[PDB]
Amino acid sequence: GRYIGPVCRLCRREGVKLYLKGERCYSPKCAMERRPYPPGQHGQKRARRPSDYAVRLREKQKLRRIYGISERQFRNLFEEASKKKGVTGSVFLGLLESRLDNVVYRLGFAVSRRQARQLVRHGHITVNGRRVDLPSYRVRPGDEIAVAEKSRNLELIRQNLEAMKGRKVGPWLSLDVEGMKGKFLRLPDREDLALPVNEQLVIEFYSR
Amino acid sequence: DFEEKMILIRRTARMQAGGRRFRFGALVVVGDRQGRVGLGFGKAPEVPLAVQKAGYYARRNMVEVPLQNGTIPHEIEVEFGASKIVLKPAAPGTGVIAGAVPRAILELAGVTDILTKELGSRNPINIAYATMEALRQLRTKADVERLRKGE
Amino acid sequence: MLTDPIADMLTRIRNATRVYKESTDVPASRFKEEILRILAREGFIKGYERVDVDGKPYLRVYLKYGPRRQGPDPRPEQVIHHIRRISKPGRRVYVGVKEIPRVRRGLGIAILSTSKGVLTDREARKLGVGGELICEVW
Amino acid sequence: EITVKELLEAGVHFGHERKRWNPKFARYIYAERNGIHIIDLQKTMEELERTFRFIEDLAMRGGTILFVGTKKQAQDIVRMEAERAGMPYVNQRWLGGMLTNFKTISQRVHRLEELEALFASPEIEERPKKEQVRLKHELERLQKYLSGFRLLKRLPDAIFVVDPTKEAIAVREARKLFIPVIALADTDSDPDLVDYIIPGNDDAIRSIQLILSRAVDLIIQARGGVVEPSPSYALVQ
RNA sequence: GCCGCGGUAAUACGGAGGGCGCGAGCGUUACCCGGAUUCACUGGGCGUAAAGGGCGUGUAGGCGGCCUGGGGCGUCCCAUGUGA
RNA sequence: GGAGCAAACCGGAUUAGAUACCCGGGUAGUCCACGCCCUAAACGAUGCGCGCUAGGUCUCUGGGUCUCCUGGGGGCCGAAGCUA
RNA sequence: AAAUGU
Ligand SMILES: [Mg+2]
Ligand SMILES: [Mg+2]
Ligand SMILES: [Mg+2]
Ligand SMILES: [Mg+2]
Ligand SMILES: [Mg+2]
Ligand SMILES: [Mg+2]
Ligand SMILES: [Mg+2]
Ligand SMILES: [Mg+2]
Ligand SMILES: [Mg+2]
Ligand SMILES: [Mg+2]
Ligand SMILES: [Mg+2]
Ligand SMILES: [Mg+2]
Ligand SMILES: [Mg+2]
Ligand SMILES: [Mg+2]
Ligand SMILES: [Mg+2]
Ligand SMILES: [Mg+2]
Ligand SMILES: [Mg+2]
Ligand SMILES: [Mg+2]
Ligand SMILES: [Mg+2]
Ligand SMILES: [Mg+2]
Ligand SMILES: [Mg+2]
Ligand SMILES: [Mg+2]
Ligand SMILES: [Mg+2]
Ligand SMILES: [Mg+2]
Ligand SMILES: [Mg+2]
Ligand SMILES: [Mg+2]
Ligand SMILES: [Mg+2]
Ligand SMILES: [Mg+2]
Ligand SMILES: [Mg+2]
Ligand SMILES: [Mg+2]
Ligand SMILES: [Mg+2]
Ligand SMILES: [Mg+2]
Ligand SMILES: [Mg+2]
Ligand SMILES: [Mg+2]
Ligand SMILES: [Mg+2]
Ligand SMILES: [Mg+2]
Ligand SMILES: [Mg+2]
Ligand SMILES: [Zn+2]
Repeated sequence: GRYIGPVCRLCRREGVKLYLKGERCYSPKCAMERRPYPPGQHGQKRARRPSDYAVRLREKQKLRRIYGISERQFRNLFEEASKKKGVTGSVFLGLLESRLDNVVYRLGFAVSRRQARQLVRHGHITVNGRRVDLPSYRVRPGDEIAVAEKSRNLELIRQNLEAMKGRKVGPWLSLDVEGMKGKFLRLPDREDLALPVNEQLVIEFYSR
Repeated sequence: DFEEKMILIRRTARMQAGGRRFRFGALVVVGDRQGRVGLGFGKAPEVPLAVQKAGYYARRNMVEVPLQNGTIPHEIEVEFGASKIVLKPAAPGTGVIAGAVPRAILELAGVTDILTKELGSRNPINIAYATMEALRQLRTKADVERLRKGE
Repeated sequence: MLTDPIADMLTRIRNATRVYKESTDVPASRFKEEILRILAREGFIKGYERVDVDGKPYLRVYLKYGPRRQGPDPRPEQVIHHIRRISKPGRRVYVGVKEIPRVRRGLGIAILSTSKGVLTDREARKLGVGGELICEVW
Repeated sequence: EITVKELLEAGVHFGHERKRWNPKFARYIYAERNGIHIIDLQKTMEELERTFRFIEDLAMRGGTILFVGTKKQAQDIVRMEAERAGMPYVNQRWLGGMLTNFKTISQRVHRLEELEALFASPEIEERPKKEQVRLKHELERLQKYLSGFRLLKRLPDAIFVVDPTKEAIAVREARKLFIPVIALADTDSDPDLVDYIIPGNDDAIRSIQLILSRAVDLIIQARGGVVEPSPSYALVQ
């Protein structure tokens, strides 16, 4: 199944923090803070100039490693995107973001997408009143994601739900913090998040 | 200001009585990503001086690159020696579909959406020198009527 | 003999242009005519004049160019950057009104013989015809 | 006035060459008599008319013109002129790079000036008899190839040629640098590579001295004072 | 897989540590298309790189100059059926 | 038919050897008629015909109001252009 | 007269 194990090695290697843990990857020490250099014996050594391929490679993984999914599931979406209308590329992020488990991270019901997933998988999450246990669900506008009844309580939700009081959730997002529910509003334009990534290259990569 | 970029370094070697002496060659692109690109070729006893004088030589053969939002006004194909480059426009959200030599130019002239092929001798040097000559022969619907007139 | 006269015309021009001359004389036809015409109507040429030479009719075709550029080789840009026969006696090219060129993205112009005559890509599309593609020019 | 009419064109300034010619020299040709090609002067002046219409505007805004001519037919004529116009010139023999590598050759006139700083300076005697002549020998050559080039401290904005055939080197150097090219040319060379032309005998002092002497007068007449007729018809003829 | 690595200091063998890449999959072999514009209609060549017939005459065949008619075969348009 | 020449053949030299090179000999063949064979660096290593695109010089051969012009050949250098 | 060199 998914990637499991050493994560903080990945806020690094890619050479850029990508907030993959809970509070740690947000706390003074995200595998990069202390050691902002690539993993393994050859860490504190001077890099040689990457290949153009290498450059494109690292950029893709980064993005995937951010959303944290199989190369299987990942590329389908690219080709799907690659097939569609006009920009037929940048739209990609929209398809990535429509993932249930992705959304739940943004909706602050959890902090790691990894934590998000275990919820959806354990089916602590519902959509439009439906017990939905599938982290791949491409959600759409006006769909509603809320905690189920057997789990409205649960220590893990409350604090995770609470700490959200502070920030303006995504333009495409909305949250009844007390009501434990959110609405997918719209398709996040490229504007709506300057990811640390240059998606232009992922395209360039996948056209091998 | 400008945006340098080498796409080629190489080590030639003449020969002398006892041993072979060397020289290094460097091909640098220099752009603005706004429609201005240049290209010169550096040859010097050691590496960086060439690279340096490449970028010197580069900022000469500059070129109006009359974009039409991240693309070219029309399709062009040019032949340099026995090397051949095909330039084809593209609707936005396409990509810069090119080898490593020409994409290391079209980007620095702007161009976010273009289709390309190399044909004949894929030698980078003579390929580079070609592509420039393609841009230099780009003409705009504006550029044309200036000619298809009277007096 | 001349297997193809139309090609010979185009080729005569292309030869003349590359040395930047005033005029270019070429044997006459009512079909070579309404083929030129466009080249004035689209302003690829100044124009022509039906004349006679040594008792025999020709069509002095007057060449446009551009600005005396500067730098080494001050020779001006051409008006006619490119021109080549398409349909030939060795292989005749016919097209439906759909299957019709977008020469140099609108900047270029095809020339075709049709059920209404020497149209262009633009025209033949709008009249809704298509026919024997003679040549492409830009 | 400012100008000259075809009655003055009676020296040689009609043509003198033929068959040793470039056919580019069409239009500015009249007919072939005595085998020699002859060129109409209606156009010669018409060109001068056009040509001078670019010289004055250039001169009267205080530009600079470099003078080139290595023909023994036109050596000294230009020297006087460009001195009589206080302008730089190349009488002697032309050097590659001079414009395209201007910056580099320019450091050689400094040495000339740097040398001249040792004529009566307090170190001449204080440098041995041996070297004393060597530098003086190094001097006398330096001045020869840099006299009319010692003037100017930056590339001009036009250059005047007595025969663009020969100084095509210079013409190429100039042309590569968007530098306006003007020339007295006969059937020898050829137009196109010229921006402003004096189609006439580019040999036989008459045409040269005629058009060259008068050319200078045009400059002053846009700088201040066309003083007495400069030397000419001395041993000249 | 090709270019090639091993001759007492091997990032190329063998193990180890570490790293890259996929993940209930990862490799390999065989085969088809791509890249190959390397059968080239789109879209190539034949002086010295492989390629002009040793040279004529000529059958079928391919191709054909300038003008005006008739025919409308090709070609072009429209409509319609068919194209499961 | 056969003078001269000359594969093969013999001899003299050279050489380690010399079935070669150089030398003295020498038969087919070389020449004629008739009939076969059909190869080649059979080369401009460039197929044929027509049209178009600067000139300079040397020459062979026609015609011209014989400078010069023009026609058809045989070479050189060369505009533009082509070419690795 | 005058050969050869994992
Ligand atoms: Mg698309
Ligand atoms: Mg080629
Ligand atoms: Mg190849
Ligand atoms: Mg290669
Ligand atoms: Mg050991
Ligand atoms: Mg060892
Ligand atoms: Mg070793
Ligand atoms: Mg290996
Ligand atoms: Mg190993
Ligand atoms: Mg290990
Ligand atoms: Mg390992
Ligand atoms: Mg073909
Ligand atoms: Mg080929
Ligand atoms: Mg051929
Ligand atoms: Mg061979
Ligand atoms: Mg061969
Ligand atoms: Mg042959
Ligand atoms: Mg044959
Ligand atoms: Mg045969
Ligand atoms: Mg026949
Ligand atoms: Mg027929
Ligand atoms: Mg016919
Ligand atoms: Mg149908
Ligand atoms: Mg004998
Ligand atoms: Mg013997
Ligand atoms: Mg013996
Ligand atoms: Mg023995
Ligand atoms: Mg013998
Ligand atoms: Mg052969
Ligand atoms: Mg031939
Ligand atoms: Mg044949
Ligand atoms: Mg004859
Ligand atoms: Mg005669
Ligand atoms: Mg001839
Ligand atoms: Mg030649
Ligand atoms: Mg030339
Ligand atoms: Mg042996
Ligand atoms: Zn971390």
